[PDB]
Order: sequence, then C-alpha cells, then structure tokens
Amino acid sequence: KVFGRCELAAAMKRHGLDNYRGYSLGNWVCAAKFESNFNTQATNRNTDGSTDYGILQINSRWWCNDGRTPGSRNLCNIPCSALLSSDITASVNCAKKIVSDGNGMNAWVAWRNRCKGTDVQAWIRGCRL
Ligand SMILES: CC(=O)N[C@@H]1[C@@H](O)[C@H](O[C@@H]2O[C@H](CO)[C@@H](O[C@@H]3O[C@H](CO)[C@@H](O[C@@H]4O[C@H](CO)[C@@H](O)[C@H](O)[C@H]4NC(C)=O)[C@H](O)[C@H]3NC(C)=O)[C@H](O)[C@H]2NC(C)=O)[C@@H](CO)O[C@H]1O
Ligand SMILES: [Cl-]
Ligand SMILES: [Cl-]
Ligand SMILES: [Cl-]
Ligand SMILES: [Cl-]
Ligand code: NA
Repeated sequence: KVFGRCELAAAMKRHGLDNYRGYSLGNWVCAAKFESNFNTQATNRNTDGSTDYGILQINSRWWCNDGRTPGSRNLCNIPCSALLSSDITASVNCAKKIVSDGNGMNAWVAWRNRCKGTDVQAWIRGCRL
C-alpha cells in the first residue's frame, strides 16, 4: 500500500508513534516519506547484504529475519515480510523498539538528513488528528 500523508499519520498515531520517545508524529511521517515514499512494499538492499523493509525501511541486519542476511539479529522478532504489509502495525511496533535502542530516530538515515531539525509538524498539516 502506498499511503497518503494524512492516512499514514492517522495510522501511525493509532499504532502509537505520536510523541513516541519524544518524537512528534510529523517526525515519523516525514521519515516514512523519505524512507519509502509512504510505500509499505518498499525494499532496498544495503551493501552489507542486509535489506531495508517497509514504510519505515527497517533493516534486516538488526530488526527482522529475511532469510538472507547471515549473522544478523532479529530484535523485533518478525519476518521482514511482516514489515511490507499494508497494515503497518508490525512496522510501527518495530520502529518503537528501534527508536528506544539508544540512537533515537538517527536509526533512520532519511530522518537524520531530511527531517531532523526541520519543520516536521508540517507533515501532519491538515490531518484530522
Ligand atoms: C546503505 C544504508 O545506509 N542503508 C540504510 C540502512 O542502514 C538503514 O538501517 C539502519 O541501519 C543501521 C546500520 O546497520 C542500523 O543502525 C545500527 O543499529 C544498531 C541497533 O540499534 C546500533 O546498535 C546499538 O547501538 C547502541 C548505541 O551505540 C547501543 O547502545 C545498543 O546496544 C546497540 N544495539 C545492538 C543490538 O547492538 C548501531 O549502533 C547502529 N549502527 C550504525 C552504523 O548506526 C539502524 O538501526 C538501521 N535503521 C533501521 C530503521 O532499521 C535504513 C533505514 O534507515 O535506510 C537505509 O538507507
Ligand atoms: Cl487510521
Ligand atoms: Cl495500518
Ligand atoms: Cl532521542
Ligand atoms: Cl508533529
Ligand atoms: Na536479521
């Protein structure tokens, strides 16, 4: 599924990301836009042989098992394919673990480079939240 912006905001809000670890919802929507273009089915291979999955491009090196990243962890205890679902529940639950793991939303390169220190509440502009 490719979400619309406010559609994603509402999903992320209802699954608990708004202000999660102090990151207002616009941070998460912004991150998703530049990680995956709001596309739950996005996949992107990394040089180390891991792959990033879903709306929030969650990495198989650490967070999910994709069958083809040897020596990696599965800290979210999910198949990576769970992160490609139209339903973003697993993505959001996994995101919560990631952001709680020490580096906050610096875990998301697109967040660091395109969202951190910017007007992220604009990502929730107009939304019925
Ligand atoms: C090619 C490219 O850049 N692709 C992007 C992907 O990298 C990306 O996924 C993110 O990948 C990084 C690097 O593998 C990963 O970051 C690492 O995460 C772990 C786990 O949280 C850190 O380990 C913890 O460090 C803290 C603080 O030092 C410790 O206190 C804690 O104990 C550690 N936990 C464990 C289990 O060991 C690493 O320090 C950190 N490494 C680096 C180099 O930063 C992120 O979590 C990945 N992010 C996500 C969302 O999965 C993907 C998404 O941004 O985007 C690609 O473009
Ligand atoms: Cl919703
Ligand atoms: Cl959802
Ligand atoms: Cl933080
Ligand atoms: Cl916000
Ligand atoms: Na893994």
